[PDB]
Amino acid sequence: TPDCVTGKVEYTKYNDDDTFTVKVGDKELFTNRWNLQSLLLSAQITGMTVTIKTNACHNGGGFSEVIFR
Amino acid sequence: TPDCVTGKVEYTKYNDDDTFTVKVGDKELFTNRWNLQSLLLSAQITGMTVTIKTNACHNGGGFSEVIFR
Amino acid sequence: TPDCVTGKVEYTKYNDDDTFTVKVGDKELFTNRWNLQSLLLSAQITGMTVTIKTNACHNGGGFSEVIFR
Amino acid sequence: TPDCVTGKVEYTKYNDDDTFTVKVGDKELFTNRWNLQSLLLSAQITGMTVTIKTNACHNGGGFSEVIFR
Amino acid sequence: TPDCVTGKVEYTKYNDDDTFTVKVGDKELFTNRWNLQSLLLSAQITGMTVTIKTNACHNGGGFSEVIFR
Amino acid sequence: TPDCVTGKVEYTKYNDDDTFTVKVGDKELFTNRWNLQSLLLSAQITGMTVTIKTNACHNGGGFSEVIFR
Amino acid sequence: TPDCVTGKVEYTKYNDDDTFTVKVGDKELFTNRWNLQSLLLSAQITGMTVTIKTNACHNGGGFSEVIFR
Amino acid sequence: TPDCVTGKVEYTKYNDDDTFTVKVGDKELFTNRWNLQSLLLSAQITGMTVTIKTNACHNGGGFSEVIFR
Amino acid sequence: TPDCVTGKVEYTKYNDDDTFTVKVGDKELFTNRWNLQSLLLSAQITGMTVTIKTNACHNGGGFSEVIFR
Amino acid sequence: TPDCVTGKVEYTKYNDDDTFTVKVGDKELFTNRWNLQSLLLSAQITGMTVTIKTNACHNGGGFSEVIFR
Ligand SMILES: CCNC(=O)OCCNC(=O)OCCO[C@H]1[C@H](O[C@H]2[C@H](O)[C@@H](O)[C@H](O)O[C@@H]2CO)O[C@H](CO)[C@H](O[C@H]2O[C@H](CO)[C@H](O)[C@H](O)[C@H]2O)[C@@H]1O
Ligand SMILES: CCNC(=O)OCCNC(=O)OCCO[C@H]1[C@H](O[C@H]2[C@H](O)[C@@H](O)[C@H](O)O[C@@H]2CO)O[C@H](CO)[C@H](O[C@H]2O[C@H](CO)[C@H](O)[C@H](O)[C@H]2O)[C@@H]1O
Ligand SMILES: CCNC(=O)OCCNC(=O)OCCO[C@H]1[C@H](O[C@H]2[C@H](O)[C@@H](O)[C@H](O)O[C@@H]2CO)O[C@H](CO)[C@H](O[C@H]2O[C@H](CO)[C@H](O)[C@H](O)[C@H]2O)[C@@H]1O
Ligand SMILES: CCNC(=O)OCCNC(=O)OCCO[C@H]1[C@H](O[C@H]2[C@H](O)[C@@H](O)[C@H](O)O[C@@H]2CO)O[C@H](CO)[C@H](O[C@H]2O[C@H](CO)[C@H](O)[C@H](O)[C@H]2O)[C@@H]1O
Ligand SMILES: CCNC(=O)OCCNC(=O)OCCO[C@H]1[C@H](O[C@H]2[C@H](O)[C@@H](O)[C@H](O)O[C@@H]2CO)O[C@H](CO)[C@H](O[C@H]2O[C@H](CO)[C@H](O)[C@H](O)[C@H]2O)[C@@H]1O
Ligand SMILES: CCNC(=O)OCCNC(=O)OCCO[C@H]1[C@H](O[C@H]2[C@H](O)[C@@H](O)[C@H](O)O[C@@H]2CO)O[C@H](CO)[C@H](O[C@H]2O[C@H](CO)[C@H](O)[C@H](O)[C@H]2O)[C@@H]1O
Ligand SMILES: CCNC(=O)OCCNC(=O)OCCO[C@H]1[C@H](O[C@H]2[C@H](O)[C@@H](O)[C@H](O)O[C@@H]2CO)O[C@H](CO)[C@H](O[C@H]2O[C@H](CO)[C@H](O)[C@H](O)[C@H]2O)[C@@H]1O
Ligand SMILES: CCNC(=O)OCCNC(=O)OCCO[C@H]1[C@H](O[C@H]2[C@H](O)[C@@H](O)[C@H](O)O[C@@H]2CO)O[C@H](CO)[C@H](O[C@H]2O[C@H](CO)[C@H](O)[C@H](O)[C@H]2O)[C@@H]1O
Ligand SMILES: CCNC(=O)OCCNC(=O)OCCO[C@H]1[C@H](O[C@H]2[C@H](O)[C@@H](O)[C@H](O)O[C@@H]2CO)O[C@H](CO)[C@H](O[C@H]2O[C@H](CO)[C@H](O)[C@H](O)[C@H]2O)[C@@H]1O
Ligand SMILES: CCNC(=O)OCCNC(=O)OCCO[C@H]1[C@H](O[C@H]2[C@H](O)[C@@H](O)[C@H](O)O[C@@H]2CO)O[C@H](CO)[C@H](O[C@H]2O[C@H](CO)[C@H](O)[C@H](O)[C@H]2O)[C@@H]1O
Repeated sequence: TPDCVTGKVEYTKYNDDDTFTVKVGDKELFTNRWNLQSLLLSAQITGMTVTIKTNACHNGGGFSEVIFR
Repeated sequence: TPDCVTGKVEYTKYNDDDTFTVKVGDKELFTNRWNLQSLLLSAQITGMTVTIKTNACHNGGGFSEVIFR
Repeated sequence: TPDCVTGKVEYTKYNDDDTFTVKVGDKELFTNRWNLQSLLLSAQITGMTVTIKTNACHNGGGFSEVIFR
Repeated sequence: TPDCVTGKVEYTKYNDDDTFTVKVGDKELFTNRWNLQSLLLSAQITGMTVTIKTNACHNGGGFSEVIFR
Repeated sequence: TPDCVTGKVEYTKYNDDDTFTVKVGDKELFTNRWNLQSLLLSAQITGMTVTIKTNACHNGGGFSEVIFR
Repeated sequence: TPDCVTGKVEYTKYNDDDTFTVKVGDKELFTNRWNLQSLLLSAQITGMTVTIKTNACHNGGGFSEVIFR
Repeated sequence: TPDCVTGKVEYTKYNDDDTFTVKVGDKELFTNRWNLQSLLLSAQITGMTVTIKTNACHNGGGFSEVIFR
Repeated sequence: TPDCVTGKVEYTKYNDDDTFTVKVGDKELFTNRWNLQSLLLSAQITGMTVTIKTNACHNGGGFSEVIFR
Repeated sequence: TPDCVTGKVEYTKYNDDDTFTVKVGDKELFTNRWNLQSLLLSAQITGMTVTIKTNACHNGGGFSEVIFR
Repeated sequence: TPDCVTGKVEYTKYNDDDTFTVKVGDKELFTNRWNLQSLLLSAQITGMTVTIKTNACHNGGGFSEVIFR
């Protein structure tokens, strides 16, 4: 899967349908994987650099693959 | 969903029915989403600014949408 | 539910029946709510002030309501 | 010295003259005590509730007394 | 249940059968309680003093009771 | 020097004369040692148990000796 | 099970099939144990030294045993 | 003083002349204020959003004013 | 300088003469280096393993060399 | 100044002459800058990746320039 955006987490959002949205770089993306909710908030809280990989690389696109550095 | 309150978490409360209450700004609101319990306590512990979005924007009103900054 | 004790968590204990015991102020109380186990240890670790509300306000009494400040 | 404001630290600012500004509640106040710079940032980072005591309780007023809870 | 060992967590280990091993003092003990896995790692990470209570107080013995201080 | 109070830090206060006040157990004590200011706030933030040793064991009394556990 | 690699976690990755990949030393390894996802991210965040034990000690190999120091 | 850049700290650098460099947004700026060295590293470590204010808003420019949010 | 003790910090103590005492393993040792006071408390708070090197390897002996792992 | 080593901090050491030694990658290097002592321990504690720049790129060599990521 190709890299979409790399950077620090600007903000995260819990959605009404239980999905989770994250804003990294200039993209707002969402994921339906429940395990990723606490992992991404932890990366936000500790200033980690994350790389999100997805073919739906556009605002509102979904993802499941993330690299935490 | 419209913004209701934005601010730091003043306190949180675990309820007898397993719901979770949060006090942000001048509103006390609750949520029945289990995943949000640890996320909101983490935001409280790290001084994050949260925005709660809900149509029931009054004391005792419920919510499911939160932005963590 | 009336306030029972307010203070910092002195210690916590995982029990053989999977319940969790907490010592706050001069009372040792237990809870059978699984979600509260990590929330109370987090409050212990970060020096939070907690208020436990219960009608069984005596050593060995149970509770489910807690306010985290 | 009378209480001026109580609340969580909204933001802090390092000034050109080496003083430190803090925004708590609806007041922006500054202090010239060097030691308080790291203590206030730590309170900001850990979501502590602080009470600033000063007779110059107005925007731009200075202070030296702070209670950390 | 009698005290077995008291001290800081030296190391922890995730086992192939999903049990968790902990080394406290001069004993290596394991537990099959899933909830204790994150609680013990948190105690390890924050330098907490733990007391493990078990009748199988020998290397390889199991436990379920732990006091976190 | 005899033990005065043992417990968790309830609150700390920076004073106008640059001394630091701490409330542990039922005593409010102060210290004029600059180094202790960040050490005591760190103990407050991490829920450490501290023992303050002083012959002036009364409200307003001073101290310089502290054990961090 | 023999030791494969010992060192600090260089990065972690959540995969599309819900497995988790970790880079320690010169090896990229994955695990299908859900519990290990938050434990390994916590070790990454706190600079812990980990030892991964596996017979598939090569890039892409899987593991279930980890020692956290 | 006008805002120059707002964002998360991408990296920091200790220089041979004892000044400190920070990369925020698309600018690499330095400061000669010793107190700011630990404050900026703490903001980096906790993922804070900072605004640097300076008239020398270009790579290599210096600053002394920072807002920590 | 030969190794004296290796282990986790059991407790630390600020002394009346401004020296700092640490208990590691079965030895209580002190140091007069001011910089080491916050470094050792940080190692205590984060459960680090420290090795103290000193020729005065006995209770009450002094040291200046410490390895933090 | 050319890069010497990049990696996570393996261990740090306080020396008898008040200098500070750090082991990154395959090199043990020291610095005489007092400010860097707490900054490097913080990077060790939070698993940061550091790049040390120095012309004395060999065991025992000194440095003053470090990039914290
Ligand atoms: C676990 C089962 N998944 C599930 O139910 O997902 C439904 C939600 N997905 C969704 O709305 O899918 C819409 C298309 O977008 C996903 C995109 O799909 C690609 C596909 O892989 C390519 O083969 C195709 O050529 O193009 C489409 C459109 O771009 O794949 C992305 C990953 O690269 C995202 O999928 C991933 O993230 C979602 C949301 O979290 C699910 O988890 C997917 O399973 C995961 O693969 C886009 O959503
Ligand atoms: C999926 C599980 N939902 C469920 O069982 O929720 C029952 C709890 N709901 C509740 O008490 O509902 C009372 C009405 O309040 C919710 C409010 O509803 C709006 C509605 O969306 C509008 O269309 C309508 O015009 O007005 C009503 C009243 O204002 O919507 C809020 C969000 O905007 C809250 O709902 C949200 O939060 C609750 C509690 O956490 C549930 O999670 C809902 O699913 C979530 O949408 C008010 O509770
Ligand atoms: C929802 C599942 N509950 C369940 O299985 O609870 C079993 C463990 N409960 C138990 O031992 O209860 C014994 C009585 O003690 C509880 C006490 O009950 C009060 C009651 O509310 C009053 O109306 C009555 O006049 O007096 C009794 C006895 O004092 O209520 C307490 C709260 O105020 C505690 O209950 C709470 O905590 C337990 C354990 O965590 C359960 O979670 C309860 O559901 C919760 O309400 C006392 O245990
Ligand atoms: C360490 C010596 N202090 C010094 O150099 O302070 C100079 C900066 N002070 C300043 O600008 O003072 C201007 C007046 O404002 C201070 C205010 O003063 C009150 C005074 O308390 C009353 O008794 C008087 O009736 O009215 C004046 C005017 O309001 O006192 C405040 C505290 O209550 C503030 O002082 C405190 O904070 C400053 C800045 O950090 C200094 O640290 C002072 O020493 C400290 O007392 C107002 O600044
Ligand atoms: C949840 C149900 N438990 C279960 O499936 O446990 C199986 C794993 N247990 C195990 O291997 O038990 C073997 C015996 O060792 C346990 C020991 O048992 C004592 C017993 O308490 C005495 O009364 C008896 O006289 O002697 C036996 C033999 O020593 O008890 C220990 C506690 O004191 C340990 O049990 C505890 O820990 C295990 C593993 O985590 C289980 O959780 C047990 O439920 C828990 O009680 C020894 O394992
Ligand atoms: C090294 C600089 N010391 C200095 O300037 O101290 C001035 C502030 N001290 C002060 O107000 O002292 C008043 C008396 O109180 C101290 C108390 O003194 C005992 C004394 O040790 C006994 O021998 C005597 O019998 O009784 C008196 C009064 O009870 O000693 C306390 C410790 O046991 C406190 O002193 C300590 O704390 C202060 C303030 O932080 C200084 O740091 C002292 O140096 C330190 O020893 C009481 O303040
Ligand atoms: C929980 C049940 N496990 C399961 O469903 O695992 C499927 C994932 N396994 C996998 O792909 O297995 C492929 C072979 O690699 C594993 C390796 O297996 C060795 C085996 O131990 C030797 O006895 C044999 O001679 O050679 C094979 C080939 O290498 O064993 C490793 C551990 O030493 C790894 O297994 C472990 O990790 C995986 C992934 O997390 C599973 O959890 C296994 O259960 C666990 O044992 C290699 O994956
Ligand atoms: C504490 C005394 N300061 C001192 O010794 O600083 C020497 C380092 N200064 C430096 O190299 O100055 C070069 C010019 O750049 C500073 C810039 O200056 C502007 C000035 O504000 C305008 O009025 C003028 O028209 O143009 C000049 C040229 O740009 O001002 C910046 C702030 O807006 C920076 O200064 C600040 O940061 C430096 C380095 O940390 C010092 O701390 C300054 O005191 C501080 O004001 C540019 O460095
Ligand atoms: C630079 C400031 N030094 C100073 O003022 O130190 C006075 C405190 N020293 C002290 O009490 O010395 C008592 C003897 O104990 C130190 C011990 O000394 C060795 C010596 O190095 C050997 O050459 C000799 O053969 O035996 C003596 C006795 O064992 O050395 C120890 C380290 O190996 C300790 O010294 C270190 O720690 C102290 C206290 O922190 C000072 O920092 C010393 O500078 C430091 O070297 C014993 O205290
Ligand atoms: C602040 C004053 N510095 C001071 O007193 O430093 C004395 C300790 N330095 C030392 O032992 O120097 C020995 C040579 O090693 C340093 C090395 O020097 C280079 C030099 O820059 C080149 O121009 C020359 O061609 O080769 C020599 C040898 O390689 O420079 C290094 C930086 O690249 C190190 O210096 C840096 O670190 C030390 C220790 O912390 C001091 O802080 C230096 O000031 C700092 O520049 C080597 O130590």
